[PDB]
Amino acid sequence: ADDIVLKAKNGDAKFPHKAHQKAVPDCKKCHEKGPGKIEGFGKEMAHGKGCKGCHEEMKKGPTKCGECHKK
Ligand code: HEC
Ligand code: HEC
Ligand code: HEC
Ligand SMILES: C[C@H](CCC(=O)O)[C@H]1CC[C@H]2[C@@H]3CC[C@@H]4C[C@H](O)CC[C@]4(C)[C@H]3C[C@H](O)[C@]12C
Repeated sequence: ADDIVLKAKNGDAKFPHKAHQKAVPDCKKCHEKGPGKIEGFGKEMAHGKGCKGCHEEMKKGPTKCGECHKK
C-alpha cells in the first residue's frame, strides 16, 4: 500500500510507513488498537502521542513544525 499524507492546512504531513515499520518493531503501538482510532485522530493526537509525542519518547523522529509540515 501507499504512504498517506494528512492534509493539514498549514502544510501536508506525510507519514512514511517503511521508516516506522523499521524503527518501531512494537507494531502494537499503532496496530490492533480497539475501535475509534480512525475517527479519533486529529491535531491534538498528532501533536501528542499520535505523532510528535512518540518521536519525543523514542528520542527519534521529527519534532519541529517544519519537519512534519511541508507545503
Ligand atoms: C504507527 C506509527 C505504525 C507503526 C509503528 C507500524 N505501522 Fe503499519 N501502518 C500504519 C499506518 C498508518 C498504515 C496505513 C498507511 C500507510 O502508510 O501504509 C500502515 C500500514 C501497514 C501495512 C500495509 C502496508 C503495505 O501494504 O504497504 C502493513 C502490512 C503494516 N502496517 C504492518 C505493520 C507492522 C508488521 C509493523 C511493525 C513492525 C507496523 N506496521 C508498524 C501505522 C503503523
Ligand atoms: C511511535 C509509536 C511513532 C508514532 C506513533 C509516529 N512516529 Fe514517526 N517516527 C518514529 C520513529 C522512531 C522515527 C525515526 C525513523 C528513523 O529511522 O529515523 C520516526 C520517523 C518519522 C519521520 C521521518 C522518517 C525518515 O525517513 O526519517 C516522519 C516524517 C514521521 N515519523 C512522521 C510521523 C507522523 C506524521 C506520525 C503521525 C501520523 C508519526 N510519525 C507517528 C516513531 C513514531
Ligand atoms: C509531526 C511529528 C508534527 C509536528 C512536529 C507538528 N505537527 Fe502539526 N500536525 C501534524 C499532523 C499529522 C497534523 C494533522 C492532524 C489531522 O487532523 O490529521 C497536524 C495538524 C496541525 C494543524 C491543524 C491543521 C488542520 O487542521 O488542517 C496545525 C495548525 C499545525 N499542525 C501546526 C503545527 C505547528 C505550528 C507545529 C510546531 C509548533 C506543529 N504543527 C508540529 C504533525 C505534526
Ligand atoms: C493509533 C495510532 C497510535 C496513536 C495512539 O496511541 O492512539 C495512530 C498513529 C498514527 C495514526 C494514523 C495516522 C494516519 C490516519 C489519520 C486519520 O485521521 C485516521 C486514520 C489514520 C490511519 C490514523 C489511525 C491511528 O490513529 C494511528 C495509526
